[PDB]
Amino acid sequence: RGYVYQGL
Amino acid sequence: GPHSLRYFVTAVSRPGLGEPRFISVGYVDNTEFVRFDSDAENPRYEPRARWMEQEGPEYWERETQKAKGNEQSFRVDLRTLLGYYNQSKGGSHTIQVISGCEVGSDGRLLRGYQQYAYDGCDYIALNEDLKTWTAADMAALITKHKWEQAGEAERLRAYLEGTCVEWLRRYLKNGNATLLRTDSPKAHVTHHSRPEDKVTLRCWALGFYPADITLTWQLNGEELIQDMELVETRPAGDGTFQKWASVVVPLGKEQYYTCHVYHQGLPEPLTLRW
Amino acid sequence: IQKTPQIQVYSRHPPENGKPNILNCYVTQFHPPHIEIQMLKNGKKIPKVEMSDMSFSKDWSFYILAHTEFTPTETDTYACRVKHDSMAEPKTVYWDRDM
Ligand SMILES: *[C@@H]1O[C@H](CO[C@H]2O[C@@H](C)[C@@H](O)[C@@H](O)[C@@H]2O)[C@@H](O[C@@H]2O[C@H](CO)[C@@H](O)[C@H](O)[C@H]2NC(C)=O)[C@H](O)[C@H]1NC(C)=O
Ligand SMILES: *[C@@H]1O[C@H](CO)[C@@H](O)[C@H](O)[C@H]1NC(C)=O
Repeated sequence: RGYVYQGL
Repeated sequence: GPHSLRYFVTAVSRPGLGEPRFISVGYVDNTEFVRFDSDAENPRYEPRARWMEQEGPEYWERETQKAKGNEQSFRVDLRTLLGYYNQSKGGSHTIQVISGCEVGSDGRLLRGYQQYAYDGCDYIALNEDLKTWTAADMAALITKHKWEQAGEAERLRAYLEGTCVEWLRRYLKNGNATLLRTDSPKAHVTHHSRPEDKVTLRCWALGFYPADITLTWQLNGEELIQDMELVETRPAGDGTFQKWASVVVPLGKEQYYTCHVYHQGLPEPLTLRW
Repeated sequence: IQKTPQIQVYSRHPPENGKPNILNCYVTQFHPPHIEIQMLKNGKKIPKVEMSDMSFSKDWSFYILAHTEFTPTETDTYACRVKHDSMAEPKTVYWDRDM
């Protein structure tokens, strides 16, 4: 399952 | 042997044409198993491998919600970078990310990674220690500082060592008939004339799985790896792979050269001649 | 960065007239991502082609596959037409069944 990415 | 779980994510802006396109594709080893594409009528995470039919509706609902969240976060990211790089809102730009984990034959973690790129160039990435970041330019350095204050490395590491590893094992178990199989390559050689009394010999390897393979041409027991021409191993549309390698030999001595194919589905490597 | 795509056309099985097969058009090593890929049969666009296997390499260039089921005949010809910013003109690669 996928990740929830952090803003740049 | 070892196995991997990887996600390739990309967001591309298109000024004057609406919102950026967002796509996320997941792979177990070298085969696609899930995907989300924002340009679909009603965007949803969808199965791309037959064995994914084993997950219930809750899986699809949760992955979809996370994907829609990522879509919005990357949209904002595109705007943020215009600021870091002092670029205009009129041009198209691209953010790319590769995330994943690999385990050995025993299911234990071998390595984890997460790397970003902006317009085709390295931006920021997690180091092998899974604790610190490396930034390619001063803009990425701003991102590095934000991520350090937010405790991002710890969250990501928890995902790579935990969630990623556990679900990869589950996928390997559910899709064992597909993922743990071996399809032996079928090979043949083609011949093509050329000017100056020379000939092109091409060795083909077809219908194999997994993707790793080695094709070489030999002369007098030596390896002509220096003169060979070839293509990167490629998908054939049904879950199997294909590849070819060629060499130019003088007309008349084709019998002197041989093609060798090494693959896990070949107890003893194949040897072919025209 | 800008990289021109490499376009490769091939079938799953060695072509035999009257026997079901699969035709592939693998487009690789390109950047930017915007691209248009069409598969053609006797100069006409093939409907419902499947797009799959999108990924990137270590240098970030894009890869993607277009494929469709088909049954070759002695007369039918096939090709793959691609439009990308790295090229002023669209590029068409023809299936060479004797390759
Ligand atoms: C792939 O693994 C299955 C075993 O796994 C089955 O049960 C769960 C683990 C679940 O993942 C489910 O999807 C999967 O089908 C093998 O089947 C088993 O084979 C043994 C042989 O000793 C039988 O005794 C079991 O009854 C049988 N389980 C089933 C399906 O009832 C299967 O052989 C294997 N495939 C191959 C060839 O690698
Ligand atoms: C940003 O770009 C403009 C021109 O587009 C230039 O005038 C300005 O000096 C730049 N600002 C920075 C960040 O140096």
